[PDB]
Amino acid sequence: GLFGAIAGFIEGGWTGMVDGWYGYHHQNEQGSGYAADQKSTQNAINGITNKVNSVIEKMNTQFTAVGKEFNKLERRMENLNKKVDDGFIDIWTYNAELLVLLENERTLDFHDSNVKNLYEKVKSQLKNNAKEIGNGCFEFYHKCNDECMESVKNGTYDYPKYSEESKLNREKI
Amino acid sequence: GLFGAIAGFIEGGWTGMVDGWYGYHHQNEQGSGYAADQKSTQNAINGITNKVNSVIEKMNTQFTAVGKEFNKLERRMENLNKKVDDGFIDIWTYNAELLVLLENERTLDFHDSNVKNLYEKVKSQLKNNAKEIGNGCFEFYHKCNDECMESVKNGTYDYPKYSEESKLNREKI
Amino acid sequence: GLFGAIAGFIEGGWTGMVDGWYGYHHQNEQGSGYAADQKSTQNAINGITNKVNSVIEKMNTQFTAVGKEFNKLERRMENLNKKVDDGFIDIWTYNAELLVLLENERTLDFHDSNVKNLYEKVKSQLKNNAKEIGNGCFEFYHKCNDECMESVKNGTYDYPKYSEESKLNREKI
Amino acid sequence: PMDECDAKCQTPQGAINSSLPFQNVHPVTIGECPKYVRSAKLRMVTGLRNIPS
Amino acid sequence: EDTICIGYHANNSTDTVDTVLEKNVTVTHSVNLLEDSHNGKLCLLKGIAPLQLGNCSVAGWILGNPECELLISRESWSYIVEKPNPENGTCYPGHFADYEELREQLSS
Ligand SMILES: *[C@@H]1O[C@H](CO)[C@@H](O[C@@H]2O[C@H](CO)[C@@H](O)[C@H](O)[C@H]2NC(C)=O)[C@H](O)[C@H]1NC(C)=O
Ligand SMILES: *[C@@H]1O[C@H](CO)[C@@H](O)[C@H](O)[C@H]1NC(C)=O
Ligand SMILES: *[C@@H]1O[C@H](CO)[C@@H](O)[C@H](O)[C@H]1NC(C)=O
Ligand SMILES: *[C@@H]1O[C@H](CO)[C@@H](O)[C@H](O)[C@H]1NC(C)=O
Ligand SMILES: *[C@@H]1O[C@H](CO)[C@@H](O)[C@H](O)[C@H]1NC(C)=O
Ligand SMILES: *[C@@H]1O[C@H](CO)[C@@H](O)[C@H](O)[C@H]1NC(C)=O
Ligand SMILES: *[C@@H]1O[C@H](CO)[C@@H](O)[C@H](O)[C@H]1NC(C)=O
Repeated sequence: GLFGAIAGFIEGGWTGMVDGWYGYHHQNEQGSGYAADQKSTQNAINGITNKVNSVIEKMNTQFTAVGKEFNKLERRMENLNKKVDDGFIDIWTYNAELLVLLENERTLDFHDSNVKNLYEKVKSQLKNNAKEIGNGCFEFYHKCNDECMESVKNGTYDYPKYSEESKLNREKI
Repeated sequence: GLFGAIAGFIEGGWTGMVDGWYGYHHQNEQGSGYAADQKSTQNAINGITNKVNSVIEKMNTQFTAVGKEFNKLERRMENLNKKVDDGFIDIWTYNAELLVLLENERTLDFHDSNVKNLYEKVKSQLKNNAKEIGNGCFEFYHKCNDECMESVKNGTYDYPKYSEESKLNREKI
Repeated sequence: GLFGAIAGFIEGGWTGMVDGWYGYHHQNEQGSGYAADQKSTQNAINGITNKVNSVIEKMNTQFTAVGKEFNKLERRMENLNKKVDDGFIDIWTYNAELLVLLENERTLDFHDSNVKNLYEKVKSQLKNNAKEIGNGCFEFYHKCNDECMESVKNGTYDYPKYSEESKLNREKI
Repeated sequence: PMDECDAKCQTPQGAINSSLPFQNVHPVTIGECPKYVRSAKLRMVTGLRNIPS
Repeated sequence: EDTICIGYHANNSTDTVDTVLEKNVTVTHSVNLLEDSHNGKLCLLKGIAPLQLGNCSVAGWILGNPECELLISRESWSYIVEKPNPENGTCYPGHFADYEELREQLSS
């Protein structure tokens, strides 16, 4: 909930579903159930693929030989090569550690962003036809079947379908 | 559309206008047209100026001489100086490559942010007086001339100007 | 106002309050006053604590001895050790400078984010019962005492408390 | 080949524009120079995405 | 009836980057940080000329090999120019110790 959801207006996650990292939970007379949003989920996971390829690949690992050794009349070169190597070691260490911290933060923000985007997509169809409730959910002043669910998933509603039923069932409130 | 617009609720860009990276498209009886938002656009581009100055300048390039050479009884120093230089080369390479990736991402997010901000600024004047439509646009329950356009650009509307016309032309809907 | 508030819909800050970085300003018949949001403020400041610990600590500072010296038949090693050290110096310099710039940007965005989140939390209780006004503030179609203030601070309102008073005092508008 | 032309940094494969921070071109340099990488390209965005329809 | 819309820029451009979340990503405007190009010349620093050996070694340069132009007028210069495989080493051969060190001292 950097951008307002996760520990934001939403409090916690759900273990009911495993097929995909995102989805919806549908609730109607036929029953309840969880169902995953493979479109945006797969796009995001492709982003993570390109990330981790774009972290691993950016090294070039030579056919390397690290070690050396010296006598005790080479102490210039000993304390040098120690300073040299410790310098390099620390720089890779520092940069990579910061990179793990930052990249994981930007990953959290990427996820938070995607769910926030989707939350507005859910909103954009059903603006006056159905209301914000509580947190995490919208209530319909009309009714919705599994076709209405799967339609609302893929970015389709037919706004004038239940515009009037919401226009009437609002008006007691 | 990290934050919800570009490949978000907006699908694509427009080639009609070239004077500035952002703007509006006005539509009224006198005609249509595109018109750029030089205020926020110029502020952002000043940000990019300070960025690129704050990337280029942060180097210090010495009056340098790179190369060396050695005989074959100096192989300690040869494999050293190779390891040394390759180490440095790879570190600049890695850090700079990550920096291009990250900075371009943060630039995309900077742009996305600015248009989202402006979208809420457009919303903030015309909240109940005119409605969200589709994506990218608002429809007026009243009428608007070029003065109304340029006024709404610079952060001015006079809310009670057409509050009543929207109060009536809403009510058939 | 990356995300829309600070130099966004809000123009500037306030010197009236000092106890915490965030808060509210309450206005009712008993009077006016400023009051700080120690919950989210303390959570954020804990985040800054973990940040700065996670910047300082990530170094390892050896029991170090920097300097060396050479005769004039060691100029390989002199120009080396100069190149070596200047390389390291510049790399720490570059990475750290970029890190200050980026981290301060992400700090600004962290703050901007938190206030935006809180702005939606204020909205979420009082949606139709009280209106957006101007910028920075909401006006009530009903009345609110200090108990109502402190309740609205900690995430509590009782929505049907003044739902009807807003339902009537709206309707002249 | 050798020429009367002027520069601020130099390498065997050619004389170099010292305007920009980096090359990937050849490590050895003399003067007020870029810095080397082993890479194909580096291009920051100024503008942003391009989609007509 | 009337409408207001947002707007932003696109163009005919097809220049591209790599990015964290997508590759070959097209934009309108770009900037190349890199100088991937060399003029294929030996220019000179600042107005200060370099030294040239042509065919000579540094041995043939410093010592006074007659086929190497001594060029005492060359009092200072920008940088040294050799080939990799210098033709004119020493006409009477001999070991030349600390070639490395002398070159490094005569870096500048
Ligand atoms: C550098 O070495 C080349 C060897 O390739 C020399 O080339 C000769 O040039 C003369 C004319 O100047 C010709 O008569 C020879 O036939 C060339 N030989 C070859 C093998 O090309 C060149 O002269 C040398 N330059 C200097 C300044 O010493
Ligand atoms: C969207 O879902 C509806 C039913 O829910 C279906 O008829 C339609 O073909 C779907 N469209 C796409 C593009 O998947
Ligand atoms: C804003 O635009 C209106 C007309 O559209 C103009 O009269 C007014 O002077 C403008 N204000 C500023 C501050 O530019
Ligand atoms: C919230 O505030 C109300 C009064 O404003 C108080 O009665 C209640 O105990 C508070 N709750 C918490 C959890 O602090
Ligand atoms: C050097 O590069 C800068 C920036 O790309 C350019 O303005 C200038 O014309 C270039 N000069 C030469 C000689 O390449
Ligand atoms: C794109 O437009 C620019 C500016 O008009 C022009 O320089 C370029 O050649 C154009 N490219 C193509 C492929 O049309
Ligand atoms: C960019 O990469 C994607 C990877 O699938 C590919 O579909 C697309 O054709 C590529 N475009 C160009 C111009 O290389």
